[PDB]
Formats: sequence, structure tokens, C-alpha cells
Amino acid sequence: SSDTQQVQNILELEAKIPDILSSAGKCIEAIQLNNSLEDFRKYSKEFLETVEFISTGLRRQALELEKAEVPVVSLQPKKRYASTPLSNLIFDQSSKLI
Amino acid sequence: PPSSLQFSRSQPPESKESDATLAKCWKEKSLTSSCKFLFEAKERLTSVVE
Amino acid sequence: PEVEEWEANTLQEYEASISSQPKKKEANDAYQKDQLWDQARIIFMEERENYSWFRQLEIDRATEEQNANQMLTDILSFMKSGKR
Amino acid sequence: DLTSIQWRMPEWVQSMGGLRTENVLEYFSQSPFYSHKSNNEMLKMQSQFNALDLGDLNSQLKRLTGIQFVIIHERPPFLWVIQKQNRLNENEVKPLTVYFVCNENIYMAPNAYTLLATRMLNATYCFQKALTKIEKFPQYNPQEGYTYPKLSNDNLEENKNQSIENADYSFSPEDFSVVRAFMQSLHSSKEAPDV
Repeated sequence: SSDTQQVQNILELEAKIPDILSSAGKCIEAIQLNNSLEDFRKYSKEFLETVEFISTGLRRQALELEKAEVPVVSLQPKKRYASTPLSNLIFDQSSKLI
Repeated sequence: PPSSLQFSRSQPPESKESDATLAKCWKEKSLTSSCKFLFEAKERLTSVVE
Repeated sequence: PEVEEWEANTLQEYEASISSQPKKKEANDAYQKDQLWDQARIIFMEERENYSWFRQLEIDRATEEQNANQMLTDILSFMKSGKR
Repeated sequence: DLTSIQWRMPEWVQSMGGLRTENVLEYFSQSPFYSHKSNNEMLKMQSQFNALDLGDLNSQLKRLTGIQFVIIHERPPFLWVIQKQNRLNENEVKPLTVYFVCNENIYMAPNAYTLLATRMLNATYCFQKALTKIEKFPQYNPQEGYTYPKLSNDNLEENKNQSIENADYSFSPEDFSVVRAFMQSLHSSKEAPDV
């Protein structure tokens, strides 16, 4: 778990959310089309975990966002003047011209 | 000047049975609209995730 | 008039359902089904509480910063004097 | 059907020399709302037979229990209130639906709940229509807010305030600018000679 990896973990969370719609619409459908209280007991029993796991997953990922201690405000960059790769790059072209 | 209206104690009066059918017909359509709504929203949100 | 027009649009199709389903009334069954809504809602309410819902050590991190601060006072006193 | 519907026989009322007291009840007899079961009917029969055996109205009505249409109130020469009732005793009587002469016209008195709930119906229906017209229209995107797709832009010219300070040199739309000011300065200027 580092840098981008948590973001990828968030990708795992991403698939779950939209379905929460149809699942609810599935639950009602059990008392609707299926006309069955028991199957509604089932899918309603399933439906809540989509809520709980995602909610707790967010609260915990955010807690990770605090543990990482990434600053609340983006830093203003200095006008970077001479990272080495830029230097030996330009030098490389210099020899390339020579 | 107001107070034109005045009390009149006269019957509930009564209601047609078909209205009871309307009570069902409205609600069932509303529920179907509910399911279609949730499903459609899942669709467009799935595309948004895409 | 548009509302009652819609009402005729509802009754025409309910009576159309009556045409497709002559002697098949289900409102009586719909009563106990409404009772099913009544039970399902209660079970739905009670079930949610079963699930979990929302660290002082992070508060203690402030105490860490505190002792770090007093430690800063100590070291500045050292640079001032060499006292330990 | 026997509710808000209008009814009138103006030639009749014009023929009567204007409504008085009994003749307006006769106008109620003219009305479709009038009941054959009414005590006024059998009393009318009594006038056809006994004739003399009549005593004003209420002295004749109150002692004869049944359907009635007593004139509790009146507004000559315009309105005439006529409360229906059902006598049971020398004292007891059930109040019933008002009928009245709405200037050579008769309307039953509406129930309060029926029309309050009617207006509530009209309002909630307007609300349903209000929702259905705009559903499937806020083209949402978390990245881009609630987009509303359009044939073209202007027309008119959360806490996401964070950005790099100086920015410059940089880029940031500025998707569009001043182009509206082109033509609008042009039309503000076209009226300038007029000004």
C-alpha cells in the first residue's frame, strides 16, 4: 500500500456503487413482481452490506489519507532550475550535435 | 368582507368503489416507475464508471 | 381536466386488465400483501441496527508533539548554555 | 354528476314576477335536484287534495318528518339558501346538503375536504409533471458536475478552490471569452447613432 496503490484500491470500491441502485430495485421487485416476502428478506439482507462495506471502506481509506499525512494544500512549485537528467540530456544532445 | 363561508354538517358523503381501484393503480405504476428508475440510473452510472 | 383525463387513462387500462383477467380480483390478497410491506419494513428497520456504524492514539500524537516541543525548549536552552 | 353542474329556467323566474318565499320553493321543484320523496312533494299532494290543510312552511314541515328543503337563509333578489334536512322529532333533525339559487342558477354546496383535496390533487399532479419533465436530463459526471448537453454554448458569458498560486506561465480555460462582447458591443453600438 503506497502512492498510487491506494487509488487502485479505490478502483476496487468503484464497481460496487452503481449496483446499489438496481439491487434496491431488485429488493422492491421481490414484493413487486415476485410478490414474495421471503426473497425480499433475502435481497434486503444482501443489500445493506453494499452500503456498510462501502461506507466503512471510505471512512477507512480517508483515515489512510490522514495516516499518510499528505498535506491538505497542494504546494507551490519552485521554478526548478537544474535537475540532473535535464542536464545530461542537454549534454547528450550537445554531443549529438558534435 | 369575509366570513362568507359557514358550517354545514352533511354526510361524509360517499365514495365510488372505482376510486379504490385508482388507489391501487396509481401506486403500482409508481412502484414500476421506481424500479425502472433505479435500473436506468444504475445503467447510466455504470457508463459513468466506464 | 387533464388530471381526470389521466384518470380515465388509468381506469381504461385497469378495466383492460379486467378484460385480460375477468374474475381475478387480487385487492383482497393485496391487503395481506400490504401486511407483508408492514412486516418487511419492520424487519428492514431492525436489521440495519445489527450492522456496524461509526482513534485516541492519534490524539496522543499531539502529546508526542508536545514532548517534542518541550524537547525543543530543552535543546534551545542547550545551545544557549550547554545545560542538559 | 349531481354536484357542480349548472341548471336554469330563466323564463320561469321571469314568469313568476320574481322569487318570494313559496314560489322560490317552486323553483326548487323546477330543479332536477328536487326529490319526489321530499315532504314538500306529499305536502304538494295535500295541497292538490286537502288544499286548506296547510300551515305556512316550517309549522307544516317540522311536524311532518322526512326529506325537506327548508329556507334557512336568503339573499333577495339574488341568492337564496335552501338547506336540505331530515326531520325525526319535534326537535331532532339531520342537517343535509345545501342547495341554493345562485342567481337563477342552482349549485350544490361543495364539501370542504373534496375541493381541498382536489386542489391538492392538482398541485401534486403539477409536481409529478414537474419531476418527470426534468428527469433524465441532468447529465451528471463526478469529474464535470451536472452537465446539460447543448447544441451550442453562450448565450450568456463545492469547495474546489485549490490551485497553484502564480500559475503563470500556465494554461486554464478560458473555454470562451469576449466573443459575446463582440456582437453585443456591435449592437450596443448599432443603437449608438439612435442614442
